[PDB]
Amino acid sequence: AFVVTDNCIKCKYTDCVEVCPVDCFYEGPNFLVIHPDECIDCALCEPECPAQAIFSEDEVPEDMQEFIQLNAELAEVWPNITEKKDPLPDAEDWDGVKGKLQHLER
Ligand code: SF4
Ligand code: F3S
Repeated sequence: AFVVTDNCIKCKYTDCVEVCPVDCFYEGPNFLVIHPDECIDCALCEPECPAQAIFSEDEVPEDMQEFIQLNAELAEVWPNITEKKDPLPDAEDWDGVKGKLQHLER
């Protein structure tokens, strides 16, 4: 499975969803997650993220390990997203800010 980590939060560019062959991204207010059962690990999304927030599960940084289980849990509750849309309004002010998990909205 590929995992969306911290830098997506409050950026949510959604470029990633274009390339997904199996449509396994699920949408929240200011973050996207990948559904781990559905992902086929084709890796096509992680060059597409502007925020470089997508990682192969086995490459998630040590200090972002929480995101693996978070993607798994929120994918079960959030709606599927299959079309790219506009980035959040202030997405590049937040692109690169560390510690954005405290801003996640359910
Ligand atoms: S690795 Fe492939 S299947 Fe998994 S979320 Fe990315 S594009 Fe979709
Ligand atoms: S910012 Fe998030 S919405 Fe997709 S393009 Fe990157 S994982």
